[PDB]
Amino acid sequence: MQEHYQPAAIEPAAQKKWDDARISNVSEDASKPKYYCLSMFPYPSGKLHMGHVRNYTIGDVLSRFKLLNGFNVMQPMGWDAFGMPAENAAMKNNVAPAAWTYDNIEYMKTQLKSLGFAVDWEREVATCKPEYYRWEQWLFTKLFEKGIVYRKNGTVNWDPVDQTVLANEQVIDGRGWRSGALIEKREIPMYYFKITDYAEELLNDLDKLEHWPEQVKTMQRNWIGKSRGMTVRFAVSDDSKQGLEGDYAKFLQVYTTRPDTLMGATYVAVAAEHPLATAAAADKPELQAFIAECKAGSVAEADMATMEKKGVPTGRYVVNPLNGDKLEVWIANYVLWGYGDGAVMAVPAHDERDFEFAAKYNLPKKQVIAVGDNAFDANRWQEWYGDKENGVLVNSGDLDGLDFQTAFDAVAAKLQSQGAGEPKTQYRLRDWGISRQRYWGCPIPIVHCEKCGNVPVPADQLPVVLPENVVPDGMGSPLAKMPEFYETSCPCCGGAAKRETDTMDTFIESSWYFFRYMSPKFSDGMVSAESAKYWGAVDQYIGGIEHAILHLLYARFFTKLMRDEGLVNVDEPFERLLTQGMVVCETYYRENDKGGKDWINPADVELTGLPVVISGTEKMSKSKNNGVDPQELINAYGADTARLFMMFAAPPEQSLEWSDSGVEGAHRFLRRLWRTVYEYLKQGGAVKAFAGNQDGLSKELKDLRHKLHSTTAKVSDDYGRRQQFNTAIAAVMELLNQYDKTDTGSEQGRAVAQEVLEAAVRLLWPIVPHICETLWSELNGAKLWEAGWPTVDEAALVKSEIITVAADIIVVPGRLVNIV
Ligand SMILES: CC(C)C[C@H](N)C(=O)NS(=O)(=O)OC[C@H]1O[C@@H](n2ccc(N)nc2=O)[C@H](O)[C@@H]1O
Ligand SMILES: [Mg+2]
Ligand SMILES: [Zn+2]
Repeated sequence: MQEHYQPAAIEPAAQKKWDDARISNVSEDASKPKYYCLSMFPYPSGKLHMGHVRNYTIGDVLSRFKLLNGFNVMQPMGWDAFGMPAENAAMKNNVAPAAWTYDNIEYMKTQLKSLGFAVDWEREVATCKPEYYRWEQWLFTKLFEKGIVYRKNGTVNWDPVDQTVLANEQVIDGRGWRSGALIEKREIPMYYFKITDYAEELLNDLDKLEHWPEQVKTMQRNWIGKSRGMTVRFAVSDDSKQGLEGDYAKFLQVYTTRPDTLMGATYVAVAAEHPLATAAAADKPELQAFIAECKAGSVAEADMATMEKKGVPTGRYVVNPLNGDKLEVWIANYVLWGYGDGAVMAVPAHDERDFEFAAKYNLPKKQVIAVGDNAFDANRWQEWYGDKENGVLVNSGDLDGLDFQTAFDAVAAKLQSQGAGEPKTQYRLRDWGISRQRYWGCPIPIVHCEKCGNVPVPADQLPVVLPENVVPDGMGSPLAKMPEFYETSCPCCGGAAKRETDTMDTFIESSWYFFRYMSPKFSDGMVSAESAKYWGAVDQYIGGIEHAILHLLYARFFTKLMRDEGLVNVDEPFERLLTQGMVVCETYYRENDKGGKDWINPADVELTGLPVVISGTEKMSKSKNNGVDPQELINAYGADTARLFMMFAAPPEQSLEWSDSGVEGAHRFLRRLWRTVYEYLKQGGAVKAFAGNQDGLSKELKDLRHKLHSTTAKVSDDYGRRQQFNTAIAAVMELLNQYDKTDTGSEQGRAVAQEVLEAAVRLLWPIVPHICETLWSELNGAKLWEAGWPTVDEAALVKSEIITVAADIIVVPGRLVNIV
């Protein structure tokens, strides 16, 4: 054992020792309890980020903890490899996205290996390989036959300068993000998953997930957005039927979740595309213009409520079926065609959006709900205006006095008795559109034939291979310009036919990769039956909150689809979910000649030519050029320091501030750990660790054993139960502090010192395995992973007794107890 801690010496040896042992290469071992720990696999975009290292260290702590506890742990890693970045690099550097993707995969793989993650690299998948994506093409074809996947026209944002389709997130005031040209809205046929057939299932099964953070579950419920409401029909007034045809000339139909307030309706609102808007706009240019601007909008869902609500009166009227009052129809920009009837009623007194809209336009507000003795002011919204549970009806004639549910059913009955309405269940959830007009993605296994239609590719013929010898240009997705790809024969009649050239939403790869890891070389299905039965579901999933809605929903959806096909036998893919925090860092800048700021990367500054300006701390990103390269942290200090800093700086959910002093402190503590073992061995070598009856130990050594087995209990509860790793590390530091202040020089003192150190290096092994593996080998000759996780010695927690009273009519505890 050298005197000085040199991580570049020991970290490669430990990694080779673990790999030669095949500790992380696992099989379907029925004689060991399985544990599947999974971190959200990365985009291979070149280099690991510091947040990558935080995520995968967290995964590795939990994985190593269960390993030391005797679990057969699978911790797989792979590459979410399709997507836009490789096409961007291919337009920048003039290389093939596949060449760029694979070179990044190899580099990032070395990075992960140098960090010592206990990963089964024999289960590695790369989603851009045909061996992977053939199976999602296969699932596509099966669902297409059942109609769960279907084709229908949708509207897209066509950028006419860049010559490709843009998401709403890439449209800024109607203009493409890069080009700057006005977007065109175009209707093209695309493919959809009928995820709405699974709405109630995906909502209800959320209640099974007792170990999910409740905010993730709440976000999923709000996204599915089930509600139980009422269809209500408002008869069109005789004076308003001009230009209307069909049922639109008879009535305006609306959906509402608050039919108990229908006596409170003071106007109604329709979508820009509603027939009443069309009929009203026919002789009114201002309505025509209002409709045009609504159609030309690109309000993304995540911004829908941040949009300013606007409308225009149409001059048409409808009749409330309950009280007969005539309501003017307004066209409103917040009423969305395709969500239900594309038309709503408005009750300004008991709906905040209606309150704000009515206040802007001085539309009337009519109270029909009362709560307690609260004051109703028609000018100031109050939160009790929208209370359902604790409200009573007023100004509603027959319905006065009723609560929410009873008035609901009474309104239902009144409407049904007139044939003017009926109860109705709705979902905000939209079907999942998966067509992308992109090259670097999984081809859609459909062939178009003029006689046979859209036909799925036979399974015998899958994969439809994406040709990798392609360099995107900047004038359409290449596939549409490659007859060598799309020209083919019809698999049903053999005639002249064309392959679909759109590719799949890349969320699709990430919706089932956790099952592929169970048998990533299985050539006869998505996942082998024997492996799916053994591994079951993911026990622990770790990933960022940015994937808590879409990706998790899609993964849960795919799991039920695969279950329904008989490929798996679980309802839910992920049992426990941990959301790790972002990583932040200072920013630096220097003003430029044009009155702006040029952002300086922290690696290119000298702290304390001419200096730059220190600025505000935010998430590491290419936005303000403030990303700290994890590889430089590894080269300077070793993987163990990097791992420790990230786990000590902050609890997992909290954002982690980059800290140069924090890194140095992490390294100093690893130095201290090394010196403590070295000095313990330099005095008189290793001994058998203390065990058994501790009667006759001195108080000082009993107190060290108390602190020791207390620390083991604390750290076990922190790894397993609370998943708070920073407090586990400080608890081991406190143990070493007490050891430092204990004379352990006697025969019994050495035996207790051995016990302390053998436990400490095992307790820290999931955090810093390279140095602990090395120190454990100097202290004990058994395999660390065979010694296993430290066990708590309950006797070491028994305090000495002191009638006689244990350490847990006057009466003073521990001096007397005057019976008076
Ligand atoms: C399951 C699929 C949909 C995952 C998808 N490939 C993805 O997000 N890939 S990824 O490469 O973007 O990130 C992988 C993981 O690492 C975290 N990360 C990353 C970078 C960073 N600077 N800080 C972080 O915390 C990020 O939140 C995520 O949990
Ligand atoms: Mg349960
Ligand atoms: Zn045909």
